[PDB]
Amino acid sequence: AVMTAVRAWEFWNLKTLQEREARLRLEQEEAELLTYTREDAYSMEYVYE
Amino acid sequence: SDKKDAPPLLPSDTGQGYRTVKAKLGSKKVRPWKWMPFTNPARKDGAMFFHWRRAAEEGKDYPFARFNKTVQVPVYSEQEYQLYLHDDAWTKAETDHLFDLSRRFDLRFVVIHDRYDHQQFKKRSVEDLKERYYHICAKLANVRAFDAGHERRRKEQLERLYNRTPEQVAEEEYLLQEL
Repeated sequence: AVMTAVRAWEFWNLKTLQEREARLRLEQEEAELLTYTREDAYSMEYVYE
Repeated sequence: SDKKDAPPLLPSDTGQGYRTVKAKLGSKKVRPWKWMPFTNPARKDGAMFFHWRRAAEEGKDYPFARFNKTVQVPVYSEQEYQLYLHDDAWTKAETDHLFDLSRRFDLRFVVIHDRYDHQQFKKRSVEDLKERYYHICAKLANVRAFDAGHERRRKEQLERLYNRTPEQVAEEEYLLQEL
């Protein structure tokens, strides 16, 4: 019974991990950045170089 | 415009949470904006319109008036046409119409010819108008003191090259590069 429970838990853990990874990818899908800061907007911030 | 990419990035202050900037905002206040009537100095007729401004700049001036530049036009009414701006194929009416229209369309020759009235005056091509405008400008310069034919050759060369039937296009373009 303990072996069966351990194997079943391994499969449940694997499935939950795959589901969490799918949810994380779905999270990544949305555009992570929409705005920036003001001191990083009107002070030239960078050169192409 | 775009090529179907990520959305633009915009300036923001309340990134973080308005717990950082609570102090930077609470200590200051806004300059009172007002909906105010203005008249652009670029307007020949002094009409007035509304728009949002700071109530400290009210009625100051319209910054876009400096975009109101215009290009010059020659002048002739009774005798300058005969004495200096002579012509033997164009009437005063046709010249004046073409000049007023060129001002309409700001010496953009293609759409100038597009409008050029074909039923008040006899037909003619774009380069005729262009060269005639050059001639009038030269005459004005003299009193007040590159080649059109090759451009026609242009138009015809492009017309021949493009009207070329597709198979001949392919064959000639092969012949074009081989040697």
